[PDB]
Amino acid sequence: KDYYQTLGLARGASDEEIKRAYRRQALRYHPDKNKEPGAEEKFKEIAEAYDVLSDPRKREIFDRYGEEVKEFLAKAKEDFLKKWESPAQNTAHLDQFERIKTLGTGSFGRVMLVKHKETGNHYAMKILDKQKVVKLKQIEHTLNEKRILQAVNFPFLVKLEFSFKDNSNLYMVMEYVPGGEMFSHLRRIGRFSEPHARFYAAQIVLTFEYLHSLDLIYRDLKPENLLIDQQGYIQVTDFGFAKRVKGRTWTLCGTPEYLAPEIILSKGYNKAVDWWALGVLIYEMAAGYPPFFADQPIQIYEKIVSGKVRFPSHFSSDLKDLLRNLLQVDLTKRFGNLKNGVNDIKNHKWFATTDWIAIYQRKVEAPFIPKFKGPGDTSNFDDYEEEEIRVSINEKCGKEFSEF
Amino acid sequence: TTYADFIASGRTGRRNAIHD
Ligand SMILES: Cn1cncc1C1=CN(c2ncnc3[nH]c(=O)[nH]c23)CCS1
Repeated sequence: KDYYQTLGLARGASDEEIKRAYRRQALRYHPDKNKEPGAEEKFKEIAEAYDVLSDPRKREIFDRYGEEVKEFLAKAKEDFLKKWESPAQNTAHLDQFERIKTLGTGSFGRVMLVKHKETGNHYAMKILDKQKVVKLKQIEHTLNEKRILQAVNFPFLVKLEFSFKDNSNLYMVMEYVPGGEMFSHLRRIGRFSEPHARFYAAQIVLTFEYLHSLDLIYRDLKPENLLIDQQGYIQVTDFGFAKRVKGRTWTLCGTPEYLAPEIILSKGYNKAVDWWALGVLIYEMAAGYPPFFADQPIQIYEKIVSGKVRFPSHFSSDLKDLLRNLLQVDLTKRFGNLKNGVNDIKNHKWFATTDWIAIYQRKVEAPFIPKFKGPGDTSNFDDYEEEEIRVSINEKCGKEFSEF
Repeated sequence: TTYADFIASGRTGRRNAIHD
């Protein structure tokens, strides 16, 4: 329980601001003014907060939690910018891999389960047809994805191992995650219980804390892009829409169900759209369906900016209160986008049971560990029509991907 | 429920993105 949040204060508060916030809060919950249930405990909690924050010795080591996060991120930025300025190129060759099964299809190409012929290790190969990517006008999107993936490092991101290109295709070889997409397990289970949803949500929250500190917007949160690893922890895949953005950006991209209002509207937007999408993800995960569905995307768009959300009656009230603050059409009022940023979400009642450090360390017991039947089993993935892999004799689109 | 109206629809499958 954050003491600064208890006294309603800025981490930087003066000692007089602490002594005045303490008198202001204790009045509101003093039993002389408040017999209602829980005022006894909130009065006790306001007492503890003033006792810690006004002793400079207790305040210094309580402040170490935020100082630790600050240092971790400062170092994570230094390591990212190193790889950002010198990205890895041409770190393998197609003939080094045995092609096994298609793991999914797209307008760009496909994803193939493959095996390294020397180490026998298994990998997910994203194959991208150069001509298509030109045809789909997704050239920058494909250079971004490779560039960002090779530079990030965080427990809940997929890991890019090698990348390279031939005369016809782009290749991105990432570590294989056998549990498959969250989408599959969610459609089949129906919905997760709130503690089950909170488990995944907390991982997404920490991952966005990391990405936003690098100035990265993710822009494609949805259950399809969340892989489940053997210990039941999330791996975020698909960075085709991710962009390094210091200020505003303007593109209409992503999945209709998950789009913040200001992406749909012509005005510009910032990384707050990722927190709106987190709201949509928690909703879908706990309800079994998204908060905004309809058959035409413009109908989805109308419901999105409409400002109205219906919650299932099994939604706990803390959960609805978190959701009301994330699915907030007014971005000057949306959680994650305020003075205290991500800590407004981490300090929220719905997360009170969350051990953020244990989650990051992956020490929390997972509520679901997918059916492990071998280091190269594909049961947790759907079945797609195979197709053979063609490579021209003449190099296609040399200039447009010379960077890759 | 809305969950019944959901499986009564077709947006139950994997959602494709829009790149515009
Ligand atoms: C990385 N990985 C490790 N184990 C399994 C995987 C796979 C990831 N998927 C995708 N990843 C990245 N971009 C994509 N565009 C798509 O249309 N599907 C994409 C498909 C499911 S399997």
